[PDB]
Amino acid sequence: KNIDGYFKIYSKHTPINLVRGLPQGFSALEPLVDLPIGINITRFQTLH
Amino acid sequence: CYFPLQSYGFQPTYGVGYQPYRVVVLSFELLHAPATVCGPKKSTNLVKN
Repeated sequence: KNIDGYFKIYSKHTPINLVRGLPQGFSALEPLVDLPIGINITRFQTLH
Repeated sequence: CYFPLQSYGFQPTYGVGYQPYRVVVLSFELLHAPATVCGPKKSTNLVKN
């Protein structure tokens, strides 16, 4: 997300057992990095 | 018609006034971007009780 030009990045990594969809459970995401960039982003893509 | 670039003669034998000086010019500009670079801080001792 973009908060006052500061990108706030949050991350969580846990093992799961999932056939498809999303599993039923609760988890919280820990802070990762904070990037003082301040550029407008209207779109995004993913790499594979 | 003249070639604009000219050469600096550099030898140790030249006088002190004309000796080449390496000049480093720092450009200080305050924009609307978030400020990052700041002066050095100072850490003091920690006391309890």
